[PDB]
Amino acid sequence: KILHRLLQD
Amino acid sequence: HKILHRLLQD
Amino acid sequence: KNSLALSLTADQMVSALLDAEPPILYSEYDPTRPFSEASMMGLLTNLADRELVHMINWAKRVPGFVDLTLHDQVHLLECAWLEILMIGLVWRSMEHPGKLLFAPNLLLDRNQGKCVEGMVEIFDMLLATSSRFRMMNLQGEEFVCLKSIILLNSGVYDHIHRVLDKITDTLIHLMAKAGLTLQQQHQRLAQLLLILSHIRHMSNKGMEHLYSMKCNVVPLSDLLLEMLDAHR
Amino acid sequence: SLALSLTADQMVSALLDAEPPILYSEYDPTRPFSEASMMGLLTNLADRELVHMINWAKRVPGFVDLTLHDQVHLLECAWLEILMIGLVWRSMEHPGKLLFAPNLLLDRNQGKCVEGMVEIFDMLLATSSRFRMMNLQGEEFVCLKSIILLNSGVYTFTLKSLEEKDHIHRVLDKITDTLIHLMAKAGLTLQQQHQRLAQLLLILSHIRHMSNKGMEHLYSMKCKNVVPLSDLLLEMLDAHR
Ligand SMILES: CCC1CCC(=C(c2ccc(O)cc2)c2ccc(O)cc2)CC1
Ligand SMILES: CCC1CCC(=C(c2ccc(O)cc2)c2ccc(O)cc2)CC1
Repeated sequence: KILHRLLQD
Repeated sequence: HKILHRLLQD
Repeated sequence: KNSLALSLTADQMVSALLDAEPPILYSEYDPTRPFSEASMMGLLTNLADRELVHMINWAKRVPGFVDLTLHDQVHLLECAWLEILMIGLVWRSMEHPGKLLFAPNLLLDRNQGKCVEGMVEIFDMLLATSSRFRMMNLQGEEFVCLKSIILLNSGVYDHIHRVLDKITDTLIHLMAKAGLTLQQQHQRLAQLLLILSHIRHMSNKGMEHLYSMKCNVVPLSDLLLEMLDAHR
Repeated sequence: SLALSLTADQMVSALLDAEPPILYSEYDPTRPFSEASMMGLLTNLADRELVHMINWAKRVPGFVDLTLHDQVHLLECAWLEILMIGLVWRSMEHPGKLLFAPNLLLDRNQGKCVEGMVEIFDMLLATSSRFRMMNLQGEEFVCLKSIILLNSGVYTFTLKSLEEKDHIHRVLDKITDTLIHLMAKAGLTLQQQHQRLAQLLLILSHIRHMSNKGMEHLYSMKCKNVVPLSDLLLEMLDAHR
C-alpha cells in the first residue's frame, strides 16, 4: 500500500 | 405523511 | 416555554429514564438456529419493527423530548433509531461475551454472522462494543443516560444543548455516587462518549446494509421502510 | 512510551508543533464552475493534505509506538474525519462559509451537486457554527483531532497482541486529562469542565457521521468516473469498501 510505504519513510 | 407522525401523537 | 427537564434533579432524571425504559422483547419461538439470509434478517426485521413502537413511546418519556416540535421529534428519531436499537442490543449482550442477545430466545454468534456479505464486519463491531461496555462495568443508570444522549444529539444539527448538559451532569452525578474520584469521573465520561462515535459508525454502516437488503430479501414493514428512507 | 510520560502542557506543545500547514487549492476565479471541477479541486487538495497528515500522525504522541499495520488501519479509518475537522476548524471565522483553502471560500450557493452534497455541506457548516459558538481553542482542537486518529478505529481491528489496544486507551485517557487541564487553566468551574468536555466529544459523533456520508459520495463519485481520484485516495477509499 501507498499508506504503508509513506508510514515507513 | 409518515407513520412516525401518527405514532408520536398517540 | 420553559422545559420541566432542566428543573429535574439528578436522581429525578435517573428515575424518569429508568421508568421510561422499553421492555426486552422476544423473537419468534421457532427453535431453528438462523443461518439463511432470509431467516435471520426476517427475525431481525420483525424484532426491530416491534422494538420501534416501544422506542417511539420511550422517546416521548425522555425529559425535554416532548418539549420539541413534532417535526423535530420526527427528525431526531429518524436519525437515531438504529443507533438506539444497537446500543440496546450491545447493552443486553454484555453478560454474553462473543454473542449478541437480540432477544432472550435469540442469541447469535459470529458464525451465524457470516453466510451473508456485509454482516460479519458490523457483527464484529457490535461484539467489540459489547465487550468494551463489559470491561468498563457499565451500569444500567449510565446506559439510559447514554441512550438518551444519542436520541437528542445525533440529529441536533439551544434547548437540546442545555438538556444534553443536564444529562452530562446526571452521568457525573452517577459516577460520583459510585464513589469515583474526580479524575476517574471525567476520564470515564470521556470513555463512554467516545463509544458513541463507534455506535454512530455502526449505525451508518448498518443503514447501508439495510438499503442493500431493501433493494428483495425479506419484506419490510411500512414503518421500517420510512425510517430507512429517511436516511436517503 | 514517551506519550505516557508527557505532562499536559508538554502534550499540547507536542501537538501544536506537529500541526500540518494550510494548503492552497488550484482554484481560479477566471475558470468555469463545473461542480465536478470543484470536486477536482477538493480531491487534489485532499490528496496533498494526506501526505502532511501521515507525517503529522507520526508526531502524535503514542502513534508510532503501534505496529505499522495498526497505524495504517487507524489512518484508513480516520483520514476523512481528520480532513473534515480541519476544514471545520479553519472555517470558524467564516459564518456560512467553508474555507477549504485560503483561496477557496465556498458557501452553499456557489453550489452543487445537490441533495446529498448540499446536506454534507450544511452539516459541516453547522459543526463550524458549533465550534464558533463554543469558542473552541486551538489547544482543544489539536486534542480533538488526535483523539479521532486514535479512537475512530480503536476497535474494528490477530491474537495476543491486544495490549496495543490497551495502550491506545491509555493515550486517549491522557488526552482527556489534557483537555480537562486546558479547561481548568481557562478558569472553568468543575461543572463547566465536564459539560464542555461532553460537548466536545459529542461533536466527534457528528464528524464520524459526516465522514461516513462523505465516504458514500466519494464511492458514488469514483464509480461514475467523475473526478480522477489519486492513487492514495483510491486506496484510502477502498478501505471503507
Ligand atoms: C450485523 C447485522 C446488523 C443489521 C442491523 C441490526 C438490526 C437490529 C439492531 C438491534 C435490534 O435490537 C434488532 C435489530 C436490524 C436488523 C434488521 C432491520 O430491519 C432493522 C434493524 C443489527 C445487526
Ligand atoms: C460537501 C462536500 C464535502 C466532500 C468531502 C470533503 C472533502 C475535503 C475535506 C477536507 C479538506 O481539507 C478537503 C476536502 C473531500 C473532497 C474530495 C475528496 O476526494 C476527498 C475529500 C468535504 C466537503
